[PDB]
Amino acid sequence: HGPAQTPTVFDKLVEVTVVDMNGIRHRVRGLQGQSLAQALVEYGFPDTYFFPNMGFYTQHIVDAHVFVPKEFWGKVQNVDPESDDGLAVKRMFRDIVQDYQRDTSFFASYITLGAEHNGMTVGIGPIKPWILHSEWAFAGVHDSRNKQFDKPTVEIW
Amino acid sequence: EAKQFTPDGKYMPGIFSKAKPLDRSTQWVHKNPYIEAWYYRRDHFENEFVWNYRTTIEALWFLGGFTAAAYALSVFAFRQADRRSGYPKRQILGDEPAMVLPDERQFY
Amino acid sequence: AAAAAMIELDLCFGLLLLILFGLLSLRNGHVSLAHIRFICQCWLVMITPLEVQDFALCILTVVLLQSFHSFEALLFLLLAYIGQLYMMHSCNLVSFYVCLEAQTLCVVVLCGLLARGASTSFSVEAALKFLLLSAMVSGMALFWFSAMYQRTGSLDMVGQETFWILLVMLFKLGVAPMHMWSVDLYGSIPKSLLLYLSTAPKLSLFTFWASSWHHDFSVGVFILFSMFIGSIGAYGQPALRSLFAYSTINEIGLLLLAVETAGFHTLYQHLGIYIITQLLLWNLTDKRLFALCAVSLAGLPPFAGFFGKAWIFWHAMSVQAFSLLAAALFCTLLSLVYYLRVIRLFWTAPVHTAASFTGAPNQTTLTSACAVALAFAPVMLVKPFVI
Amino acid sequence: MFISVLLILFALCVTLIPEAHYHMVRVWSFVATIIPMWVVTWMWWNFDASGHGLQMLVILGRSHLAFGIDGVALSLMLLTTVLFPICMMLLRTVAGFMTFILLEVLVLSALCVLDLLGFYILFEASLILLFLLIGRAPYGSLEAAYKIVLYTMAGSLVLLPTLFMIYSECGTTNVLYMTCAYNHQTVLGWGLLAVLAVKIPLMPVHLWLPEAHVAAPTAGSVLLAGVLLKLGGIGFLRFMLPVVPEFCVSVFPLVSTLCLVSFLFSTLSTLRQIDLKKIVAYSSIAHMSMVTLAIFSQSEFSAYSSSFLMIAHGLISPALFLIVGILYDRAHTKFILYFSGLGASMPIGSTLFFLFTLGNLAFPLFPNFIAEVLCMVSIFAVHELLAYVFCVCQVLGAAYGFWAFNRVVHGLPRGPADVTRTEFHTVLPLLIGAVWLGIKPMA
Amino acid sequence: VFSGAFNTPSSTTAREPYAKTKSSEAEYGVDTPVPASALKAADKHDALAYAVANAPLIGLAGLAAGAQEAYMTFERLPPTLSRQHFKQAQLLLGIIGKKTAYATLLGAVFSFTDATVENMRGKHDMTSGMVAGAVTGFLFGMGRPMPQPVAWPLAFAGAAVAADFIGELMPKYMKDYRIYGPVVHRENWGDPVPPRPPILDTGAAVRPSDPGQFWRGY
Amino acid sequence: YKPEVPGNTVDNWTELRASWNKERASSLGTNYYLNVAVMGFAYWLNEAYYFPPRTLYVGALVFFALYVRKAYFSTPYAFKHEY
Ligand SMILES: CCCCCCCCCCCCCCCCCC(=O)O[C@@H](COC(=O)CCCCCCCCCCCCCCC)COP(=O)(O)OCC[N+](C)(C)C
Repeated sequence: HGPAQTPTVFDKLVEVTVVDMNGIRHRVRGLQGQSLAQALVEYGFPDTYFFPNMGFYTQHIVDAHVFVPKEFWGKVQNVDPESDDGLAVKRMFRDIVQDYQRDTSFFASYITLGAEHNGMTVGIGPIKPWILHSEWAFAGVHDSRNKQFDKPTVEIW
Repeated sequence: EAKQFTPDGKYMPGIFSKAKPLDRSTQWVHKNPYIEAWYYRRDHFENEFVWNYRTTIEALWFLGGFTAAAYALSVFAFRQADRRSGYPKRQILGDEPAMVLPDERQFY
Repeated sequence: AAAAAMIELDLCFGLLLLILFGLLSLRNGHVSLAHIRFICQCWLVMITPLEVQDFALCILTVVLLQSFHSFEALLFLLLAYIGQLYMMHSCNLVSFYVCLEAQTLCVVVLCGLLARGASTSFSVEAALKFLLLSAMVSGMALFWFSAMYQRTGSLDMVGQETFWILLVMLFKLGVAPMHMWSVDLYGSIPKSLLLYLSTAPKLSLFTFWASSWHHDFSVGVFILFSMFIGSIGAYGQPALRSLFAYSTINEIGLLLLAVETAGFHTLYQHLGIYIITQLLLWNLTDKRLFALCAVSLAGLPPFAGFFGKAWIFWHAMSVQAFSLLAAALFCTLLSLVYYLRVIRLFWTAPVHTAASFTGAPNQTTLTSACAVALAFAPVMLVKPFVI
Repeated sequence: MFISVLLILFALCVTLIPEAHYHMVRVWSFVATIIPMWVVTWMWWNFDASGHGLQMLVILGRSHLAFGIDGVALSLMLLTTVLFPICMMLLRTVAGFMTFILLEVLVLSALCVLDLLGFYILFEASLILLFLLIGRAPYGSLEAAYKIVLYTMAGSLVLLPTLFMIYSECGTTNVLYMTCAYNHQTVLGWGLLAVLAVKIPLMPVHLWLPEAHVAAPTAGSVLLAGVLLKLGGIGFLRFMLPVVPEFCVSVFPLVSTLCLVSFLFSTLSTLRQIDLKKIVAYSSIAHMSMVTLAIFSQSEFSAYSSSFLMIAHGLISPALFLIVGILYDRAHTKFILYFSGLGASMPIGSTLFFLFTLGNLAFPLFPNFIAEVLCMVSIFAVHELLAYVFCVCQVLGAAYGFWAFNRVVHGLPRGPADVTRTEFHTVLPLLIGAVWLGIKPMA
Repeated sequence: VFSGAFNTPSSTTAREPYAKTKSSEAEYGVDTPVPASALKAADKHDALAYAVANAPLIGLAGLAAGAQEAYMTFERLPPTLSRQHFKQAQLLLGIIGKKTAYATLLGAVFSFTDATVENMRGKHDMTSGMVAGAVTGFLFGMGRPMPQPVAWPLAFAGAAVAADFIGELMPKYMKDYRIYGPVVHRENWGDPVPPRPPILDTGAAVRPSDPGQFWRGY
Repeated sequence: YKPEVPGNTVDNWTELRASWNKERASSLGTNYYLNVAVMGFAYWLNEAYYFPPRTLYVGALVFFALYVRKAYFSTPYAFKHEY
């Protein structure tokens, strides 16, 4: 231990360029170890962009459909397609995305921001109408100014 | 060189103190990664079961073989006990109607 | 002489006065209608006869009306109660058809009316599917009633055509494999109508079955379908609404096992315990009591759900219905896993309960705390009580 | 009965104490388990040994739940009331205190019930408590909790219709009239075998124990090993042998081969274990197999010898779990490869470990020696070879016991320091009980 | 009652068999008649006629599974394939017909092997069901990787064994079971004799195996 | 220690995406066809309750062995342009 640098937030900052569904580019800052869906929520994106992670014991996690370029395909975390997490991802692809799926389609909670994501450009993918319960649904149209960040709780019930 | 007690007793936590306090985790082991991996693998060894040749053969001759040996020995001991007690042939499970439960009012 | 029909005239006069009072109250711009709800509850008490089942339905509907707020919803629930009450007294297929159709129309309209937010179109979609599926079952009932009426020349419910009427009754209880309308309803429609749908019509229809129904057939394959499909579906569906829909299919399979072996006393005991648990389930604000519903719907011993399952098992073993009983025991072993998932979700978690801001502070703690005392009912359940 | 209501209501008052008074919460929860130990000792004082088999009876009308005392229930109740304050000394939260208080109520009422439906209601009402105790979030294992709960539920669900079958057959589930009526013994015998062969770990329905008894905390392991396995033995001795004796004769070759293969295969598995808690956990299966065969022999004084082995196991194996729990609490591992030379660094703990190792291997001056001798007298009187199988395999138990002791106690000194006053007093009542019951057990 | 010396019920037995217990003032059963198709389907003396009587019911299960799979395949068809009605009909009818024929084959093999071993051994016991299950499961398990040519005979034999134990042996063992009236072989206890067995309106899957268990009807 | 996820992330994620690039049908067709099947053909099982138990048990096992699961169901016919 010596005269080495004091830790700053700028050492742990990750910048991601996000293109929303209107084509507008956005600058999104996050921290290392934070997932991508959390940084998207804290940036101030509307609540129609997000949906529950459809696994058991993880519906309190919000998730988004993102398009990831081929260079950053290998930095998405690995999911066993035979495990229960794999069936959760399969349920999300079956029910939420459907025929908006591309070869670049991932889910934003499965991306953990590190230094390798610095400068990565992603885009928000479209989703189909869905319902979890009466207090959390999506009718299909992204016409709402309510941010996801302003919701005090994520309710599974 | 920490000081966790006042001169009249009175334990102090030393939350903001510079010196490292001696506590419950003072003698916790430094984990060897390969030992932790080997114990994890032995903890989940049911994922390594496979119906190959050796598994099938050893499960037949030792597990089923000694189970059949113990069943044969148990039946042998039961029959010999009934013969050395003056009883007739007695009804075990699946053995046609016969005598079960000797009467105390009877001399055998 | 019409002197034996004053309760019917009282029903009609009360409806005529209640509509006019609701009109006068709305001309003043009243944004709350607790006075209308009290008059509705008084009308419910005043039209109900002095039988056990009739008053069980009456007290249940009085408790249910505290979760509904508009005038039209209260009117639809009263006119659904008329069908629910008079189906228990129906001794023909004429009145049976009219009571069932009144209930179906009221449920469809309430599903359309009460939806709000982003879940409005999902509720309307599920109401449309329920209406279309209900129309063809109503057509089957009418067609086979016409067949029976032509064959016998009378209104007796005897002969081979009663098998299709029995299938109509099994549709109305959400019995698998005709179960998916209820599964669709559970995923979108709000919690108050889900509370209404799981309690009152099952009581009404089972009382009609106890009172005036005989068939020469069996329901065993539908018992097997309901128990296995409900248990496996609730094991496999991560959404909680679908979990409770499939667990409801499992419970109606157990009630059908109680019907099939005769012995309606175990049926009535299990149905009452289930209805009280439903009244607790859909009015919960503290999530720790969600674990009490879990241990009392899994049949765990000291709580009242154990007793409700265990007299069904006892009477099934008494008349030696061995295969259906073995299937019921296997599905009971499976049900414990997802009720433990419920306990993992809502008991082993930090407690957060938001306070009220616009008044009405935790407005149904009385009913939920009263229904949690199903841990004290087992002292009366062990005795020869329900017979 | 009035006393039992008062003890329950005093025990349940732990929840109403405000949590900021830490000393009061500790003292209240410890005294709430001390008092039933005094009451059960008084019940032993009140017992007439030349009187009736069932004494101090009470029946609660038409609600089932009838109670009475015999020798087996009284000895097991004394052991449970000893074991529960030691569990209270190993917990730190009000949730733990309340779970163990509810468990003590259920165990004590289940040990002396005389109604089969009452036994069913009282025993497996502890299932959800065991699930929460084993699958606790940061340091438990949900897989183990699922296994123990699902195996117990499977056995209980097999029993429940047969219980109701005899209830419809004669009109009651009271054991005094169930033993005097004519019943279809094959069906009820299979139901009772199904519950009690899961409670007692008998192969093949034994796989829940190695996961659950290791994933549990030290207090949970003390309770599960020393108490809850013996509910299967008291189930055999109180309900199954008196009510279905024809079945109990006809199933003897099958129960006999299950006991023999459980003993041999579980002893063979214990030798390859590399976890100290898993070593202690497997060794209990062979002892319970000897208990079950001694119960089923019915030959000389079979209830006496089998109850005495249940008490000797319930004294010796919780102490081994306590020593492993000390090592885990102050070294954060249960792995044999991390421990060596514990004689030089924990001389008192190693001495206690050696004495309880010798006790677990049924050496003399321990109650296990008297227990195994009398159990083999009961087994020998049916046939000599059924005793010979247990006699010749004594090298296999001593192999794992001395190998585990020699690997962790001798060698290069590394590991934690010696025991504290609190750890010594958790161990100490079991040692005094062992010395008494192994030297002068009777008068 | 409870001593450490011995277990008295283990040696306190009857010295003679008992007489039949009178349970009601009327000792004749009341029940609905069995249809003649099931009466004929119980007969095992003609192995071919037994298989012909039993196999269509086991083929009904394959018909149900095939109809399910056919509808689930039809729903996923794109419009360029779904509008070709002859091809659609032959695909869906192929799926249904293959399932129905495979189920009927497995059922006929099981029933014929069961009645053949029945007539060959000269007696009715559980061996014929186990052999028929082993044959049928080996037919199902052929051509598959290897846990399966052993696992499927075991599953079909286990289904046969469960069928014998639950549906045949346990009702036979409990023919003298009574839930009402005097306790059987304990008539001295004094429980009163009703005028009749209890009338229960049970379903067709719950029928009295003895005339004295209950009266079934309405 | 934590176990490694088996496989490659790109290959696993392509396996997760497979057969779901299609609009899901509404459930009204499945529900209507189920109700039609029960209301038209469930009377065929009326005499089956009296059949021997070996036949009923083997038929139940046969229905379980030939059952196709509705969840995660996919056909190759969904993505081909000719039969
Ligand atoms: C089935 C018989 C019961 C035997 C079970 C084995 C008991 C284990 C220890 C053996 C001690 C023998 C004691 C003999 C004299 C004591 C009184 C007595 O007679 O025993 C009682 C019961 O005895 C007991 O309850 C003994 C209690 C033993 C439990 C000891 C373990 C708990 C102590 C833990 C350590 C505490 C240390 C604390 C100090 C710091 C009744 O048994 P029987 O004589 O068979 O009954 C007669 C039958 N009939 C009425 C029908 C004529």
